[PDB]
Amino acid sequence: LVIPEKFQHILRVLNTNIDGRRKIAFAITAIKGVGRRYAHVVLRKADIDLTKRAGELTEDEVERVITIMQNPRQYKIPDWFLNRQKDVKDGKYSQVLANGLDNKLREDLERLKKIRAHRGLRHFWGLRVRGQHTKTTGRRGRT
Amino acid sequence: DIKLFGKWSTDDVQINDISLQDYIAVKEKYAKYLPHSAGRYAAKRFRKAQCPIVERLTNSMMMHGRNNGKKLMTVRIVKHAFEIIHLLTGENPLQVLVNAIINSGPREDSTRIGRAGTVRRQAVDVSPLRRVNQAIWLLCTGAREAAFRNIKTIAECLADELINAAKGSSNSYAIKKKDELERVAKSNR
Amino acid sequence: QPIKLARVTKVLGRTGSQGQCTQVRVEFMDDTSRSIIRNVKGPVREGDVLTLLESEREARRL
Amino acid sequence: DKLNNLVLFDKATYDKLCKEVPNYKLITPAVVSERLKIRGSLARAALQELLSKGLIKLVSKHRAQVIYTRNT
Amino acid sequence: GGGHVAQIYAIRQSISKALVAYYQKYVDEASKKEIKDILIQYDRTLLVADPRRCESKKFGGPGARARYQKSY
RNA sequence: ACGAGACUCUGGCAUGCUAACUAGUCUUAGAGGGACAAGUGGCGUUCAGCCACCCGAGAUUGAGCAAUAACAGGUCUGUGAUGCCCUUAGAUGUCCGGGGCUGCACGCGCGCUACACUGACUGGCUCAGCGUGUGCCUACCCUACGCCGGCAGGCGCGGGUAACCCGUUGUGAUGGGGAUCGGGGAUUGCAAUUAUUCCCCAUGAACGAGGAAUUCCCAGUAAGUGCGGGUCAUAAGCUUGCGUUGAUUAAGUCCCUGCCCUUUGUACACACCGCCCGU
Repeated sequence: LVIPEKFQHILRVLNTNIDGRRKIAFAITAIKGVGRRYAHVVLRKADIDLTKRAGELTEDEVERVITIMQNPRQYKIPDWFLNRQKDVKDGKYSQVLANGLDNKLREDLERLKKIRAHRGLRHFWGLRVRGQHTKTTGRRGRT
Repeated sequence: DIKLFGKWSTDDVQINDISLQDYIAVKEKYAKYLPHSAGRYAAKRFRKAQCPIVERLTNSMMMHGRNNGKKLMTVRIVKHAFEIIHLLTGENPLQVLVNAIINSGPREDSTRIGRAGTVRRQAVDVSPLRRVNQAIWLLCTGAREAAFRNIKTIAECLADELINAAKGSSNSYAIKKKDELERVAKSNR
Repeated sequence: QPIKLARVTKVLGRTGSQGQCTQVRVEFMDDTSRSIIRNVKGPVREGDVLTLLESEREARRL
Repeated sequence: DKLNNLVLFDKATYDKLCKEVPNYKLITPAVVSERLKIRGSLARAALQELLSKGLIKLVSKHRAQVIYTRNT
Repeated sequence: GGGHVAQIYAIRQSISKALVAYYQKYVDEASKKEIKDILIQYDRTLLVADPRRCESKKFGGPGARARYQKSY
């Protein structure tokens, strides 16, 4: 139970710029497509256990999960583990990266804004698209 | 073979006096090998007082709306680290056990006056049971605040619980707050 | 400040603008047995025992 | 506001902190975690390695407080 | 039975009652008095079950005692 | 003589009883028993009674019903229950039909909601519902395997007039509880968006007890939860019930609001939201 790895005070995965304060391997919120049941399924399929020491965990596991996410369609694995599915402009699940870019694409509002629809301006004002009631409850969204 | 628990025994712990058993009373059916005797302590007054001291300390910590009364928590806590410290000590915890709390205890509290006025409180006492248990409740709050937003957690303060439990000297914190209020109220005697 | 063990003889009742203090009467056991009165907070059962840690605390009545 | 503690495994520094725990009166992972201010899981791994050396025996398992003891 | 307080402590009531009946029937009654006195003098809850049960939801309120908030 | 009590229903109890091929006398429901302040202490013209304690399943144990006179309280929009003053043909009959009210600078009133090894998954040991369910109407009832992406389920497939079927229904913003919002096959309801319809990517929201004024509550209280009926298309966010988890505080007082078994004052009696005086 002794590892020859050294403690690293500089570690970089996906070219983000965030503070390293708490532990790792489930504070991966900065990493957008790895974690929870999909990562657990991949890890259990990789046949690795929890025998070693916690806290000092490197990024080989997350890199392997990302790499297996690169080409998931070949193995016929159930493809309901990706963010934007059945989207316009591509019938296949294409890869993207970088911070400050996923958030924009989480709301593809360009086409609905173009068609002069009420749902575009429902989304735009930050108000309720499905119609959450907001007159006595539901005042959050701007605080 | 009438030994209490599996490691103590009642044939030798004597005070040769039959009036100082207000805190430890193991001579009849009320003795428990494990405090999980179930039951209610709010059906009628003086029945919360007729709780054994041990069970009151272990239960009374139930507060907030999420751990409210779930006796599994109390029994698991009192079993855990107790099973460990009994074998890992070898010696007697009796000294600290007794000598922090069960005479840390205050000796008076305060009550309202006249028909108006919330600027001072007249000093009264109680028969030591109610005062000691109010101190115990504030010590439960103190153990929370030593766990709640802090480092030392719940189900690892068995030394402190044994301290809160046993018999007769003074080292506490919430009880010295109670003693400061003691003096403040006693400034009217 | 002697710890004196006294027996409760009669419990009066509650006092306060809403009721916050309880009156009892206690007789000493080995101090030339006589009866005094004192106020007290919290449960104090029928004919229980009080500890007069001080022999001078008197509660005003009404 | 987590503290910075030397966790580096070195030729020299490593074999100075693995021989300081048994020099205290009350030695348990919870006590060391409240006093020496290092994760209790490190103490858990330490006593597990002590078990691996064959000088103690396991009794029960728990994610917070483990039970390894001796009877000799 | 589901519920620890239910099936547990039912096991102890069961062992005590079966043992008491067996001793009463098969050997004598004085020995039965001695052993049953010992067992039910260890604790009382053996022969008594809790009579508390959920009471009916009452009138014009979410629960048996709570009431819908009254507006002035 | 009413009212109160008694009384009915309701839960609580048998090393007892009347018996079931769906449980093996545990479940169901009995002509019945059991508590009565009964036993013992302490307070009580030692009365009515109060407190305590063994014993006991249970020792001020849920609700229902509930006195004349009442009030111009509500109901003629529940009623070929009701006396006729009295409009309009835009009959306040019909016909999957047609704007709203699903606005957000809020004018108000019920409502939707828990702070960390307690909150939440490893799915690694037998769980409860109280109850509902298909033709005088009537055409609408509750539901178990396969096409399989990951299950209700687009079509067949049987059971149930029901105890038989549904159904034994590491020191605090991190991993921890979700701020709008998008994909998978959608339960088949013309329209749902101008209220019917699943969880997964962790995209980050004052992320740890709250203006004046505050409503409800004393033990299986409150509160957290889900579940079943009424409404009905399995339409609930409402209501009426039901269980599961479950208890910190008080066994008090008349201070606020209000009530009652008294005396007292009155110039009030439409009764103090009165009466009434003054250029």
